[PDB]
Amino acid sequence: DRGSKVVGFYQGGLRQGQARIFVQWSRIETPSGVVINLDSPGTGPLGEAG
Amino acid sequence: CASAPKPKQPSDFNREPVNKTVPVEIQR
Amino acid sequence: CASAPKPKQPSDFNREPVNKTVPVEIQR
Amino acid sequence: CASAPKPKQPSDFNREPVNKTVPVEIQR
Amino acid sequence: QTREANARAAVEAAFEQRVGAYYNLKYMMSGDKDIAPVNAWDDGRFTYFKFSANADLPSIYFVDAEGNESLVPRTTVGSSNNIIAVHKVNPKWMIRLGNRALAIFNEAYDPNGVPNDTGTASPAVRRVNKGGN
Amino acid sequence: QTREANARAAVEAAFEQRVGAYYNLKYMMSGDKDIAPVNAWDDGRFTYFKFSANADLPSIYFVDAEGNESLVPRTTVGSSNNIIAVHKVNPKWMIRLGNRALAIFNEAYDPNGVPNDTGTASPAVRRVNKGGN
Amino acid sequence: SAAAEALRNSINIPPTLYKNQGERVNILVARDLDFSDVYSLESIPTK
Amino acid sequence: LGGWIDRHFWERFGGAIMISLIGDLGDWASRQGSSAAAEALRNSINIPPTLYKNQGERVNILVARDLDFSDVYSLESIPTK
Amino acid sequence: LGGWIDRHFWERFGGAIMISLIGDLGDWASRQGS
Repeated sequence: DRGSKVVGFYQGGLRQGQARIFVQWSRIETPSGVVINLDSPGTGPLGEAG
Repeated sequence: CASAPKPKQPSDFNREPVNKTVPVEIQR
Repeated sequence: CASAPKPKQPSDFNREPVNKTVPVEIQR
Repeated sequence: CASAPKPKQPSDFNREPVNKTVPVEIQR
Repeated sequence: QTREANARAAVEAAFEQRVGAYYNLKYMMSGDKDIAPVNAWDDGRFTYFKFSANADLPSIYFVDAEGNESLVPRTTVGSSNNIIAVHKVNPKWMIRLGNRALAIFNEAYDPNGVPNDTGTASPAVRRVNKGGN
Repeated sequence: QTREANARAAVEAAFEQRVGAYYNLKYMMSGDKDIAPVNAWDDGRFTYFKFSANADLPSIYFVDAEGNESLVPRTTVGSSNNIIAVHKVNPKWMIRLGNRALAIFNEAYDPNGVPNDTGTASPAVRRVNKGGN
Repeated sequence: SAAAEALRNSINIPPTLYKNQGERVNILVARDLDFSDVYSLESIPTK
Repeated sequence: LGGWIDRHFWERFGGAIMISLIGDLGDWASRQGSSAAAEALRNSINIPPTLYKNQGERVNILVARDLDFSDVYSLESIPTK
Repeated sequence: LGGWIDRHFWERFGGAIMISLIGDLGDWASRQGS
């Protein structure tokens, strides 16, 4: 549904010359109670990684 | 020298009511 | 000094309807 | 200052039909 | 097993019946007309772009009020896989293929839309919670 | 087992039938005429370039609106492997062999085409889902 | 050289990324998600 | 896949350029009364480029193996008329 | 199989050439104080 809360995390920081951090989204919780573990990469608005 | 840009601040000019019609969740 | 180019932005001059005829999927 | 060359672009002057005679796979 | 078979049959019947749908055809386009669809419309929930048989199916993007594009999910429907159904109704769309761009404009955008009280793509099929818990 | 054998017999017959097809022979060409086909046409789905017996079979490419070239899949058909059937109908093609290049132009391009409602190259054979699942 | 000594110590400081709130993002699903155990469909009776 | 490559010129050479320029300006100012640059370059020089490929680009997949669809499709003739 | 060879002359020698030229330009400007 819309409004499902997704939870992720990042770690490891950036290196020199990098302008994007890798975010892993871990779990999504639908407003009605459903819970699924999606370990997916988080991207920008157009799919660019990180 | 350079600081992280703030997000856009909304303009305080076009201040209008949110509720044009009473919701049905108020049961009215 | 250099930034990644944007994709082609369509010209806004030759604006015409998409639908010359009603689709058959509408059953019309 | 140097870029990989393109392949030969055909000259667009001697434009003539491919089909001088109808193929036999058309059954004609 | 008998109840499940009847339930599945009624579900498919209700999905296919597709009654009480209002169609919007006020769509304009401007850009690279060689990748243009032969038709575009929306039913209030999805937007469909029908492409001809010889045309490569392009990539379709979501354009917001500031002009930025974002990915929108799509499903390819139709008997000959000629229609792209994007899962959103939006005023402006961008269609891209290679280095050609075409902008599609919804000239009758209804911000309200119709609510999704059932959880499915159809107003005659409910999505119910099975897992209990 | 009887049904499968009869089905594939009927399928082979229906493929070899090829009845009710429309052929477009309006093709021009310009460039290095020594790699030219002796015949080019299409049936609305594939484009065929027939080459003589003494000619090397060149490489055929797909030219879009901007003049870029891209690969297109091809199958070599004909009794003596003299016909190259590319799996697309397009207005312009480019034939290359070595350092020679020939341009082929479709002068009766039909944007609409004919839809592939069956899933096979023939309108009298259907591709049906066996895997179920 | 004192300048080179200061540089050698404080030259490798990784950057820091500041992403505001309310930004739009995507999640590009990396695996098949199966919702068979938690939903089921039923046709809504006509009228 | 290939697109527009960003080589990070400033992030690789700007430390060294600015260090050298400030050193020369300081020398000129001190003389007008009448190595750090190499060490910055040693650290900033190895920054791999970044590729940017836009959306809607056309690409290919060159199948590397044999794909077998025997189990999912089957062919049946459509009867005439 | 052989074709056209890009040798990356600029990517290999532009750092050195730019650094040397800027060093010499700065040295010239600094000497130009007198």
